[PDB]
Order: sequence, then structure tokens, then C-alpha cells
Amino acid sequence: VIGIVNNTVYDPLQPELDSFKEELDKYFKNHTSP
Amino acid sequence: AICHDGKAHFPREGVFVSNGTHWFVTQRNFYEPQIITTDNTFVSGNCDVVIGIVNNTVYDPLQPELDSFKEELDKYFKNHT
Amino acid sequence: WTFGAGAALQIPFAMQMAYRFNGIGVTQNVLYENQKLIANQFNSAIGK
Ligand SMILES: *[C@@H]1O[C@H](CO)[C@@H](O[C@@H]2O[C@H](CO)[C@@H](O[C@@H]3O[C@H](CO[C@H]4O[C@H](CO)[C@@H](O)[C@H](O)[C@@H]4O)[C@@H](O)[C@H](O)[C@@H]3O)[C@H](O)[C@H]2NC(C)=O)[C@H](O)[C@H]1NC(C)=O
Ligand SMILES: *[C@@H]1O[C@H](CO)[C@@H](O[C@@H]2O[C@H](CO)[C@@H](O[C@@H]3O[C@H](CO)[C@@H](O)[C@H](O)[C@@H]3O)[C@H](O)[C@H]2NC(C)=O)[C@H](O)[C@H]1NC(C)=O
Repeated sequence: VIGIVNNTVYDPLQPELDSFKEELDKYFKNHTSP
Repeated sequence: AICHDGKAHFPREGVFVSNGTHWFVTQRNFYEPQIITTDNTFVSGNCDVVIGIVNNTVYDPLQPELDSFKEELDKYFKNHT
Repeated sequence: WTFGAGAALQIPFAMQMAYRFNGIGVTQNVLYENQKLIANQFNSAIGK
């Protein structure tokens, strides 16, 4: 393509994926504590 | 249109329909009732602006899947630590 | 337009307007938002 430009493209699933990662079971909150 | 969480959902195509008991959406030119869900409709604005809107839950296909994965992971790694 | 092909089918006028706007490739959300403005403009044009 000619004249294409730059900008990040948001993933609507990304925030939910991040929340799942954060509050999945106890990973990253209490699993890593020990 | 419909309100689920204070937001207005509208049919991508077809039309909403309810003979009381339940609400569905179907193609205009044939009576093909279908469960209203995220993919069927689309969001625009909030509830107050429109006239004549009503209420109903909108089911999400992704939620039960991630809930199955939750059943697998959240409540299996419980007491080993 | 239903009755044109045969049996007439009752519908809300607002629903018909939304379908027309879709026909011209316009989203019905704006129509619902501005129902008052569209109606007022229509009536004023009628008077004019
Ligand atoms: C007009 O009223 C009809 C009455 O049946 C509607 O039938 C639809 O049929 C499906 C299932 O075939 C319903 O979904 C489930 O239906 C089962 C049993 O079906 C019927 O019986 C239950 C009560 O035992 C009733 O609640 C259902 O609505 C059906 O009448 C239920 O056990 C489930 O809980 C679930 O309802 C649809 O819910 C049902 N739709 C409606 C609005 O009742 C038909 O859809 C109606 N037509 C339109 C355009 O809305
Ligand atoms: C669909 O859900 C909405 C949100 O629940 C319903 O709105 C209802 O509107 C009335 C009037 O606002 C609410 O009654 C009272 O309103 C005053 C002023 O906002 C508020 O201070 C009171 O606490 C009280 O809410 C009503 O609570 C509210 N909820 C219900 C269940 O009626 C709407 O009526 C529902 N049905 C539709 C859109 O068909």
C-alpha cells in the first residue's frame, strides 16, 4: 500500500485477557508469594 | 431496542420480537426466532435517550467458555500450596 | 413496504424509519437519539 500510516490497533479482548491473567485462580497474586 | 446493563443494544439485522414469555430476534422476512446475544446485536449509547425501550439479559457466548476454563484452573490449584 | 408484495404487515413507524435509514446506509441509533429533531424538521417542511 501507498500512504498507509501509523497507529496502534486496540484489541477489545485484550483487557479481558489481562483481567483473566491477573485473577486466574491465584497466579501472580498468591501462587508467586511462596 | 433493549437495555441489558444500562446500555442500548440494537439488532444488526432482523427485528426483536416477543409474544410475552420471552424476547428474540429474527430475520424480518421469515419467522426465525433466535436467542439475543452479543454477536446478534450491537451497542450504542445508554438507555434514557431512546423511547419505548425495554429490558432483558443479553447472553455472552465467551463467558461460559471462560467459565469452563475457570472451573478447570481456579478451583483445582487450591490447597496444594 | 410489506403490503406492496401482498398481505399488509403492521409495524411501528419509528421501526420503518430505522429501516429506511439502513437502506440509505445510516445507523438507526442516531434516528432514535434525534426522533424529536427529525419529527420537528419534517413537520416544518410540511408547513413550508
Ligand atoms: C410464542 O410463545 C411460544 C410458547 O412456546 C414461544 O415458544 C418458544 O419455544 C422455545 C423452546 O421451543 C422456548 O425456549 C425454551 O422453551 C422451553 C419449553 O418450550 C416452551 O415451554 C416453556 C415452559 O415449559 C416456555 O417457557 C417456552 O417459552 C416455550 O413456550 C422452556 O422450558 C424454556 O424455559 C425456554 O423457554 C422459548 O422461550 C419460547 N419463546 C417464548 C416467547 O415463549 C415462542 O417463542 C413465542 N413466539 C415469539 C415470537 O416470541
Ligand atoms: C429497565 O431497567 C431500568 C433501571 O432499573 C428501569 O428504570 C426504572 O426507572 C424508574 C424511574 O427512574 C426508577 O424509579 C425510581 O427513580 C428515581 C429517580 O431516578 C430513583 O431515585 C429511585 O431510586 C427509583 O429508581 C426505577 O428504580 C428504575 N428501575 C425499575 C426496576 O423500575 C426501567 O423502568 C426498566 N424497565 C424498562 C426500560 O422498560
